[PDB]
Amino acid sequence: QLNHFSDVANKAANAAGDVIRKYFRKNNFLSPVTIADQSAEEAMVSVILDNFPSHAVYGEEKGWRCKQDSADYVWVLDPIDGTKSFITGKPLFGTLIALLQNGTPILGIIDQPVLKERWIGITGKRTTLNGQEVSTRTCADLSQAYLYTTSPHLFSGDAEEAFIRVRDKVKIPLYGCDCYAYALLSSGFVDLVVESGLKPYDFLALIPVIEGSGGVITDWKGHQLRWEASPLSIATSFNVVAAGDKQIHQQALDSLQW
Amino acid sequence: QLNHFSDVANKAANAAGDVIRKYFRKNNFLSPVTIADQSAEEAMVSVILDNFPSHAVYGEEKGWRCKQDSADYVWVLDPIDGTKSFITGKPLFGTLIALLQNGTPILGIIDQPVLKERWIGITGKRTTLNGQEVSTRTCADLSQAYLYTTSPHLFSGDAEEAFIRVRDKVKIPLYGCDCYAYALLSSGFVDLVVESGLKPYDFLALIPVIEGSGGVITDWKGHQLRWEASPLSIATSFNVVAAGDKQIHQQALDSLQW
Ligand SMILES: [Cl-]
Ligand SMILES: [Cl-]
Repeated sequence: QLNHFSDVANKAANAAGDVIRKYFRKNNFLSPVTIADQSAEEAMVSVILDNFPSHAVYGEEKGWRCKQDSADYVWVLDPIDGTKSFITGKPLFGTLIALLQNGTPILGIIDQPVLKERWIGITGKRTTLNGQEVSTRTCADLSQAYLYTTSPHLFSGDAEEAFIRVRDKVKIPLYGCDCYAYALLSSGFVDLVVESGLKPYDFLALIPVIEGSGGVITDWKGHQLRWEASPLSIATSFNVVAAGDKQIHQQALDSLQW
Repeated sequence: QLNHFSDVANKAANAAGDVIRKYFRKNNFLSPVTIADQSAEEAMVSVILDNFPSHAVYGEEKGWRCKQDSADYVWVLDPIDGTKSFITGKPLFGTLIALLQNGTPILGIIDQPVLKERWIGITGKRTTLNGQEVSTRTCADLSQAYLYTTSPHLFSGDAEEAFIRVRDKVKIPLYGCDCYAYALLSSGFVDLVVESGLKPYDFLALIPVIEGSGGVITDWKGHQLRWEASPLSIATSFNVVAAGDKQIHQQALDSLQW
């Protein structure tokens, strides 16, 4: 069963990547990004549900869908995380696939279909990039950490104050690539990622990837980042902090003061 | 002679790309980026000067070099524009090659060796990406423009105020990829790029690329962005504004108030 979930997840990613590649970089003059997202989601759902008709699927547009009233297994998908990147021709958006068992992610994929880079996290296994194991790196102190976040403008209210406290303490704050930064963290090239306002379809896949690489990912209070997808779950936004090194993670929590 | 300059420039880029690819993503535990930069520069200079022994070369580390007291032709190079991207494993740095005749760029290359994307601007020709012509796009008003800049933190003093006036007027401000944003602008996926603090080795190659795509690139006063490389030229930093559409460019100048 487990390796069957992985095989189907990879089939889904393969289909999404072909769809996305058809539409990427077509807009130099419904928009291609909306067609691409919808068509990619459909391609993924189709192969998932053909294999697993008792499973549910969750997506931004259609919300929860399941042929039954409830499901033990829920696939939570974002064909294009990083729409602004996609729209502007920057190949650092990603396709995110998560499978949840009883509300907990057991598999996550971050796929960059232009670069042909696929990170796969599976509970029980070390995370891989294109089939090869990866690991986070150690970091001596927050002052030595390379930090990413998507944009300085995606922090509102009290969250902006909190971000700034961490931002001012790191080696350097870098910007602009959505899920891709978490992939880099999982491969040991980035020490910290701090974001505010992520929907569950844009973080659940990250969890197995990062944890299975040796990293840490929580909400800004240090609690488990969780979203139990269900017929009534609300796709609200969460604050995320991921680190390659647990000591860095704690220093970040202490600066956020959330 | 002209097509000979292009052929040699491409040879230089091919060599740099192999060197860079050897070192990219090696640092997950002299640094690889410094070895890569030095070795790539050496590879480029070697083939340039083997072909053109009367030419000069200019680089960050070694400054002006020429076997003669003066030169009509000067190659101005940056093997790795976007060192922070390189160091953190993000494949959006670029290799920049410019050839100047009497101080004016006649050829520019933006090469992304991981993505295998090469933009070439040559005076007299339309700009190409991987051999295919590209063009900028029209934009109706600054309020519709997609803007890129590397980082919010790379504006100091009065330049930060000026950037903010433009930033607040565009459709959306996006961040994080150095020369790559100018390549996207040249291909018609980005409308505006506004940066402060660019060395001449990080802007001269951009000029033929953007102009030959139909765009506009100047300093923040709208004057020609120029740097006459010479035995005594000083590699200071410049403010740059590039637009796909001349009307947008002028609206940006009016907001910068430089
Ligand atoms: Cl089933
Ligand atoms: Cl010569």
